[PDB]
Order: sequence, then structure tokens, then C-alpha cells
Amino acid sequence: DKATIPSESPFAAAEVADGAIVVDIAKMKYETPELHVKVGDTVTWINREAMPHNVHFVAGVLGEAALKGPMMKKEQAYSLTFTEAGTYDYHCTPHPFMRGKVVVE
Amino acid sequence: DKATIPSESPFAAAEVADGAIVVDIAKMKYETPELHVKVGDTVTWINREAMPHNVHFVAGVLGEAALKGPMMKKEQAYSLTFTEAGTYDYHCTPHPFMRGKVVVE
Amino acid sequence: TDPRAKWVPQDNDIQACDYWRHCSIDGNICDCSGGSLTNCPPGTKLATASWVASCYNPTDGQSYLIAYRDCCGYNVSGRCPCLNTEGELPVYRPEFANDIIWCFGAEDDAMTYHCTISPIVGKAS
Amino acid sequence: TDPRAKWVPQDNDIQACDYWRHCSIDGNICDCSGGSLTNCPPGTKLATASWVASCYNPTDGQSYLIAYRDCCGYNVSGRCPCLNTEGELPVYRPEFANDIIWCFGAEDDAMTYHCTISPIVGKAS
Amino acid sequence: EAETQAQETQGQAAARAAAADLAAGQDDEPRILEAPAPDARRVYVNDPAHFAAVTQQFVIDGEAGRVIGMIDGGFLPNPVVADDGSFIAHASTVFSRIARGERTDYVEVFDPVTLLPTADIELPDAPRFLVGTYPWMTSLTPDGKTLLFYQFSPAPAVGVVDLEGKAFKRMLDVPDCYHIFPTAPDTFFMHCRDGSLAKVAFGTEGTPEITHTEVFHPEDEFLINHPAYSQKAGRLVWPTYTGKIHQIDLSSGDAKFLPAVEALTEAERADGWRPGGWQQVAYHRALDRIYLLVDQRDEWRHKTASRFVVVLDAKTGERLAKFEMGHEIDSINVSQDEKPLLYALSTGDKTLYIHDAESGEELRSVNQLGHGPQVITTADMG
Amino acid sequence: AETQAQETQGQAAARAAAADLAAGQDDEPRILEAPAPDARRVYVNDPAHFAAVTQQFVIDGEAGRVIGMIDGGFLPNPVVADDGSFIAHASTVFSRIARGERTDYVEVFDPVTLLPTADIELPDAPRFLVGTYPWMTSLTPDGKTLLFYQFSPAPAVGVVDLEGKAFKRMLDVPDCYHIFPTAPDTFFMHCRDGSLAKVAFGTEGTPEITHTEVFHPEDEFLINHPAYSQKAGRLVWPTYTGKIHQIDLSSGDAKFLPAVEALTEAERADGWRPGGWQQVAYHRALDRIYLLVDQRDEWRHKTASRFVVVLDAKTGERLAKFEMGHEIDSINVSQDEKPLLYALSTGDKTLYIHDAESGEELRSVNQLGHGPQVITTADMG
Ligand SMILES: [Cu+2]
Ligand SMILES: [Cu+2]
Repeated sequence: DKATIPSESPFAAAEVADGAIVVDIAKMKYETPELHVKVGDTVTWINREAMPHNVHFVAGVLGEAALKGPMMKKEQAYSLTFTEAGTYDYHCTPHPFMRGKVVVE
Repeated sequence: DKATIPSESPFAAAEVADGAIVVDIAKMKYETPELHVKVGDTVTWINREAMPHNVHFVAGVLGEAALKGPMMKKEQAYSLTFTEAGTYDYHCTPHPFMRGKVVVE
Repeated sequence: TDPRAKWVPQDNDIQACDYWRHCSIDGNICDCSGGSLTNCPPGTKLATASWVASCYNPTDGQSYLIAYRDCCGYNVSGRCPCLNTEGELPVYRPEFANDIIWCFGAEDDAMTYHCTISPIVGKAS
Repeated sequence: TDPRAKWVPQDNDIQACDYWRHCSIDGNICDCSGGSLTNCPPGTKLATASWVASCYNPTDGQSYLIAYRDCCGYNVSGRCPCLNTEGELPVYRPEFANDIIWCFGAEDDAMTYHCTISPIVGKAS
Repeated sequence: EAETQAQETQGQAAARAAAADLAAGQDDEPRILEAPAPDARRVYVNDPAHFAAVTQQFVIDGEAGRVIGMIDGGFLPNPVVADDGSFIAHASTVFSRIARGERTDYVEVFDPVTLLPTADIELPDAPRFLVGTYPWMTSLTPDGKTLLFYQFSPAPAVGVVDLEGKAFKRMLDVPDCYHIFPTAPDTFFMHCRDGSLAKVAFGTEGTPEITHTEVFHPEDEFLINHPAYSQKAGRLVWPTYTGKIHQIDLSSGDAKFLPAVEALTEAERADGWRPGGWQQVAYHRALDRIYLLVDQRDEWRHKTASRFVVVLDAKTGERLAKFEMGHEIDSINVSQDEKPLLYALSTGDKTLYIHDAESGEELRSVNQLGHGPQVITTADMG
Repeated sequence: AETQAQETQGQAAARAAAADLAAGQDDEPRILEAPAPDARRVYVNDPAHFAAVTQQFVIDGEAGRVIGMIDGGFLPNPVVADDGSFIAHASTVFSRIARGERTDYVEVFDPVTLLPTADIELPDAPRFLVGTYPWMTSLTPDGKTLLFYQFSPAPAVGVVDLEGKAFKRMLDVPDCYHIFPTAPDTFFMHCRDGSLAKVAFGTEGTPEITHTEVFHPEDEFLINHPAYSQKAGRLVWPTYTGKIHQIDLSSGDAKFLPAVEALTEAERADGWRPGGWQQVAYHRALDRIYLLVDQRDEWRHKTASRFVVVLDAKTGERLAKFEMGHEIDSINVSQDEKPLLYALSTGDKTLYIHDAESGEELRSVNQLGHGPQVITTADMG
């Protein structure tokens, strides 16, 4: 499956775009916890603090296996391309109190 | 299943009737490697030495379960009555190298 | 060897527990099991997640952020045990909690604790 | 204690390694994990097979044959560890050999080593 | 190796008994013992073995200072003991090849006299939280029919295990809270990230009803991982890193916050005194007293052993005693009978020191308690 | 605190880590590989005083550095390919720590990634659970078969195809013990009566077992740890008094050498006896025999020893006697040109590395588990 992965492992923040659809991570929070996007859209997480974070989608959300994203150090980003309408929940692997949700229309 | 057990416990050598199928145990050996007996016959093992010994038939030999006989101290005895024709191997639980056979005709 | 004394970092031996990066290490130093300071021993699985603490380098007097990721899928190495808790918070603040087995995201779903590595992931202050 | 000196029996303390019945024990004294001198701890399975040894009882001057039956189906007790070898032979004389896990015959096919008991079979000979 | 006094006298009366038997010609007839019936002075010591793949629990008669049994576990198990002495249990984790291969998480219930397992209940999908052992991360309901255990990853949840029917039930989704303090078959409290408690109340089916309380402490006030909880009293006793003590009264199934109390004086705090160790706090129900492990220590040394126990009146909290323990003590608990024993477990000595709680005097000890013993559990049978 | 090699190694490692940071080069964590198996790699096996789970230490004998670790089960039997291409063990696990269903199996490990490349279950729980004797589980000289001993319900030797990763079968064998392989299809054992068995086995059918003459009296006790060089085909068997029995089998049949004593007559009357675990080493290039020895009562024969005598195998001439400086339980050697001597202390949980010719202590490796007893070397060159 229900999305695909640009990078397998994360990249410098710079390599961005501008007006790219982004979710900032700061203060132990995904800063947009309910992102509404469209099919084919690429969401980029950007880590803003020294504390490593990632995005983690359980088994049966993006396809049969769980997507356990890689940790982004301060000011790395990682992205994912959504490819089907539905709601996808994620959370950060060390920090399961940090939860978000990508709504694909 | 192929044998009945006359006595669950070991008993004293003195106990064993005068015309009787006896296997002595001494010097880390059963006296006969292979005893020939008729269906319906009782065999009595007699330990003559201080080293404790037993007779052990593995599962499936005399029945579904192992027949692990009791350890016999010096001058103790243990009996089995063989109720079916066949050949039946046994060993001493702590001493696998002590091996015997009962041939029942 | 006064267990209750203030922590005193050193930058000259990574296999002693008062080595400066091990300031909130809980477990064993991976270097004493065929790893290195920032690498896992052969055969083990490298965790991605971890607890963190900020540790002061007495060498260039800055603090740096340590990610205490575990090498997993092996019984505890039993060599170079340390437990330091500089900045360590209870479990309800997991980011900084060091009793948690930090083995999530390891290859093959390995969840057993072998040893902890002490890589720098940046800098706090 | 000197490890290499002739072993010297006592008849005053069964949790000690020089206790006379322990002349050829290998492992751990069952009395230290909820068993007794001649009985297995709760939860464990009593072997029927053992190595043996004549040990000298200094109290009455007699030699007795001790059967070193293991109590099995538990991880090693780790309490009161002993290794004595009076009359102990190599493995081709298994009947007197003590590195062997003497668990055969234990209920439920328990073959793990927990501890050893020190019952008297009988005598002198 | 090197015997305690208790060991010597037990070893000596044992050698005298056995000598008397031999002189009477009584044959040795080996058998498998039963442990004595659970009583108020039975104490359990769990050895997490510094993260070792396999672990041990030691069943001890605290009156005699004798090991009366043992139970094996897997990686970082959570023990529980029924208050009424009818059973003990743990949530445990094993691997098909020592520390790798397939993981199986399971609950085992044991008969407290034969120590035989009476149930073995597998937990689907390996849901246990692998953490250094915190007693209140797995907990019995007050009738013992149910065990509750915490899941940390991939999301906060509490597994419900029906002990009575020997079956796993279901995972409950809960807030970002930690620890489990049952008050009934279907209600328990937890402690949250934002400094509230959550009350969690669950039906047969469906999402639970959650009720938060006020925040009861600031974000820069740290509540230890080992609070004391008396299920029978409904008393939750929660120290912070400075020995301030939060008491929450859960006896009505709704949090009543009790007045806060400092375990350490103003002058002791200026002097560097702080709680430290593992099970830092104990609570004696009938006496309504709190016991806290304290020492002079730097502030980031909060897991180190302490040499002292302060004892305070929970209602007032007037200091009643301060004891110098004579050993590096990581964990304490008390028996729950009239003239309690004060248990003091040293992880580094691998030794349980058993003390008169009233005078603080050391009475006896039990050594050789595995590799890194940390957790002491008692039944409150009274 | 630490050794000694470990401080100098931890400081070297701390200099180079402060150098990477002074240059601003990021920590990029991954999984290491061990150095290639060399002549001086040592394996230290921790039977952990009969614990249900056990550990193997892979050591840089030259640097005195733990280069890795292998987990095992209850009393596993380690084997190391002479030619350095793999390591393996026969191990035992249980479904609930020390109880429930038993699984006996063989695992074969890559000697540099230390990953398992085969897991081979053995039916019917056939492993002999005993304090660890290296020649109870043994590789055939060609390295494609593992042979292990079964004691109960009857003596038998199991045949495991490592090449094909499959258990083959159990060989019925007589009241003998230990497994010294000579051919890809042949191996010898030692018997209760005092003889040797020759067992040559062939895919199916009875194996061909022949007997040797009884070669020692019934009251001469041959130890549980004889040293055996499969390359040379020499089996050095010490007794509880120092007498050495050697059997030459490098021709596929038994040629008993003349009997040799490792103690002067003087020493035996002065109380001296061999004692410990792996009491005897044998060096191959140099036809030497090393024997842990000390003053003791006759029956204190598993206790540690503080001395090792050296001796030429053909002559029986004393060549050397070292004061080891510790309680030593187990000795081995590297098989390379100038050889290391290994001195394992079960009590210190420490491997002391000695210069083979002088007898001098060179370095140490500590914290080797709970009760390390078994030293294994690959005889490479
Ligand atoms: Cu995060
Ligand atoms: Cu026998």
C-alpha cells in the first residue's frame, strides 16, 4: 502492498524540494499528527532535534510486513510514497508515545 | 503386553524357591547374555555384589512403556514373568554396557 | 570504586566504565566481546532504537549525545559490565530510560541483550 | 584450604564439601537448594542411576557405598558447589565416574543437572 | 562458597540427624520433597542475572534463613505471588536456540508446595515488555483469577490472562501510561507520561473506559520505577529521586491523593542524602509504615546500593527509625505479619540479609542467590 | 578491574576514537567480522558448572583479544576444523529452560561472520551429557562428517553429514568410549576391557569393528582428556601417575609405542601426580607432550595444577618444567612454528597465554564466563 520507499536508508535535509509535503519532528512529537494527502504523494519526515526518531508502520498497514523506518539523526529526513486510498498509522520505534497518521484520499 | 511383574519392589535373595530360573549379577556382568525360557516362565535376577544394578527394557520391548526395574542392592532379587514368545533385550540403567537378552519360547 | 560518588569521565580507556561515552550505559561494553566502541560483535544483531543521554568529553570539554543501541540475539556477554545513569529518567520517560532492553529494529527480530555500543549521534548543550 | 591435599572427612556439617558422604560428589549439594542430604528439592526429578564411591565415615570407622543420584529437570542450583574424587575412575569405568550427568531414570526424562544427593546404599564390602 | 551462621547450624543439625539414622540402621530411601506450606515469613528472591537468557527464583523461609525451593525462568521474567499463598506465577520468555530463534512468551502458574507447574499459557505475538524487572509491570487481580502484564512496543497495552481458565484473553489499548496496579477483577491504575495516573476499567469486550486524574507531580520530579503497592490496603507509595513520597490511596477504586511526605529531612537533603537502589521502598500494611533505602550520593547515582533504611509513619510521616544496614543494599521488602522481618538484598553480594524491622538488627543471611539478585516478593496473607 | 593487554588495547582504541572525532568523522555502527582463522586463534568453552546455557569464547591468542562468542546449550561439544574453514558443536536445549521437550542438534558456524550455516537436529536425544571431553564429539579428517558418542540406552556413535546437513545414523559399537577419527569412514575408541575398537563404517550395514590387544592393566586409570593429533595420528594417553601410553594410528591401524613416565621415580615417591581437566597437550611439528602436574594425594586428580613438565615423545626425556604462576586446570598449545602454551584457570575464569619454550607468562584474558574448562586449537599449517 500500500506504499513504496524512495530511500531505503535516510538522507541530508537540503536534498528537499521546497513546498515538498513535510512533517517536522521536534519536542518528542510528529508536528502534523494527521496529514491529509493524495495518492502518489511523497511525505518527508524531517528530524529537527538531536534525539533520534523514525516512523514505524505495523504489520498489515503498508503491506504484509511492518515498515520499521531508519533513525534520523539531527536534520536527516526520510520519505515514503503513498500509492492507495486508506488511513495509515505510524509511531516512532524507541518512542511509542509519538504517534501519527497519513490519510490518503 | 509381554511380561507381568511379580513384585514391584526388590526382595531378598533368600526368598527365591529352589528350582528357579536365576540370573546372577557379579563383577559388572549378567551371568548369562541370553536366557532361554518358555512362555509363562518367571526369571529372577539376583544381585551378588555391592554395586547396585537393575534390569531395564526400553519402551516397546515388553509393552508400550519402558520397564525400568528397581535398583537391587547386594543380595536383592527382582522377577518378571514372560507371557509371550519373542526375544527381549535389556540393560543396566547406569551401566549400558551390561546387556542381556531373554529368549522366550 | 565509591559507587555513590559523582561520575568522573576519562578519555583514555573504552573498556573501563568511567570511559566518557559510557555515561548512561546499562549492560556490557561491546568492545570486550569482539565488537568495538560503535560496532557489534560478529553474529549479533544491531538494534536501531535506543535510549540516549548527553555525555561530557573531558578532552575537548563539550557534551555529545550517545545512542546506546544494543547488540542482540546472544546471551549477555558477561565481560565489562557497567551501569551508569547520567541523566537517566524513569520508564515513563523511555527516551532517556536505561533498564529497557534497546533491541527493537534489530535484524531477525533479535530481542536478547548481548552488549551496548557507545556511538556519538550528535551533540546537546 | 589447600586444594591438592588428601581430602579429610568430617561428620559435623552436610553443607560443607568435606562432609564424609561427599567423598565423590560432583556438582552441588541438594541440601542447599530445598532438598536434604538424601532427598531432591521440590519440582525436581529424582534419578535412579548414579556413580558410586565407598566413603569413610570418621564417626564409626566404617566405609559406606554412597549413590550420587542427581536431581534433575532444573538449571544448576549454583549453591554449595563441590568437586571431590575419592576412588573416582575415568569414563570407561562409568560406575565410579563423576563427570557424567547421572539423571537416567528421573521422572519425565529429566536430564538436566540441578544438584546431587548422598544416600547410603550399604557397606564396607 | 563460605558458609553463613544459619547454614552451619542447619548443616550441623542435619549431620546429627543423619548420624542418628545411620546408628539406628535406618536405610536411606531417596524421595522428592515438598516445600513447607506458604506462611507470612516465606520470601521469594528473583535473580534477573544481569540480563542473562535464563534466570532463577529462590524460595526462602525467612524465619530459618533456608532455601526451601527454586523456580527456573527465561529472559527477564516477571514474578507474581498470590497474597493468599495459593499459588505463584510468572510471565517469562524463551528462545528456540538459547537467545535467538523463535521467541515464545508464556505464563506459568506453580503449586507453591510441590513447585510443579499447573498451567503454561502461551502469549500470542511475543507481547511482553523486556525490561529490568519491575514488580508492578505484571500483576495479579485481587481474586488471583487474572494476571495483567504490560506491553511497551509497538504500542502501549495491557494483556489480560485468565489464570482460572488457563487462557490468554486479549490486549487492551491504553494511554501513554506505565505499570499496573489492580484494584479489582476489571480495574487497575497506571502511571502516565504527563504525570497523571490513568484509571483503566475493562469489560468482557471492547475498548476500556479510561479516567485520568490531575497531574500529581511536575515534569522535573522523577517517580522511581519501583513504587510499593499494597493491593490489600490499596496503598500506592511512590518515591521521587529526592525521597519525597507520593501516597495515593486506591482503596475505593478511585485515586484519593494523600498528603505528600519527605522521607529525608531538609538537612539530610542539603547534605547529599537521596534514595538509591532498585526496590528502594517497602510498605508494611498493618503498621502503616514506609521503609526507604537512602544514602549520601550524587544525584545521577540513583541505582547504586544504599547503606541505610529510613522508616516512617505513613499517616504522619514522622521518622520512626533510621538503620545502618552493614552491607551494600539494592532492594528491600518486609514480611506482612505482626513483628515483621525487614529483607535487604544485595545484588553485588548475591545475598539476602534478614533483619528485625523494629530494631534493624541483622538476624541471619542467605548467600549464593544467583548472579545478580534484585527482586524480593512476599505474600500478605493476614 | 582489568588486564594489562586489555588496558593497552582499550587505550589504543580510545586514542583512535578521539582521533576520529577530532577529525569530525561520523560513527557509522555495523556488525564486525572476526580476523581469518590463524594458527594462534584459541577457543575457550565455558561448560558453566553444568548450567543449562553455556558460552564459547573465540580469542586472538596473539593480541589476547576476544574476537567473538558463540552461544550454546547444556554441556555442548565443540569442534574446530583443522583447516580453519568452519566451527561446529553438538548442543542440547529444552522447551522450558531445563525441562520440557529436549532437542539435540548440531550447528555449524562460519568462522568469520560467526553465523550458523547449518542446524541439524538429531532424533531421539542421543548426545552423551557429561562434563565436556573434546574427543566425545569429533570431526573425520576430511571434515564432512561429525561423529558423536551416545552412552545410553546403549553405546552408539552418531553420524552426521555436515556436507549434506543431515543426520545419517547411529552406529552400534561395543563397551568403548571416545572418538578418534583416522579416515573419512574410520575412527578409534577405547574400551572397558582395556583394548581399542577400530570402527570403519559404510553408508548402511553393520560397521566393521575389530579389536586390539588389551594394552594397560585394569588397575591403571587412563584419563578422560587424552590429547590427539589427527594430522600426526598420535594419541597421547596419561594415567593418574604420569605413565604415558601412545598409540600410533597414522597408518589406519594401532601401533602402540614403548611406555613413557613424565615424572622421575623421585617425584612419584615425593607425592607428585598429574591433575586437572585437559591435563595433557601434544605438539605435532615438535613431537612434544606437556603435562599439568603438582604435589597431591592420589585421588585429588581433577584439582588445578601449578606446574607443567615438557618431554620429547620418542625418548621420555624431561626437556623442561615451568612454574605456571596460577591455579591451572586446562592446558593446550598452538600448533604453529614457535608455539603458545595455554593455561586455563577455571577458578580465575582466565586464560593465561604462556611462551611455549621458556614457560613464561606473556598475557591474560579474563571474565571467560562462569567455569571455563576446554581449550581448542585449529592445527592449520
Ligand atoms: Cu522518536
Ligand atoms: Cu549395573
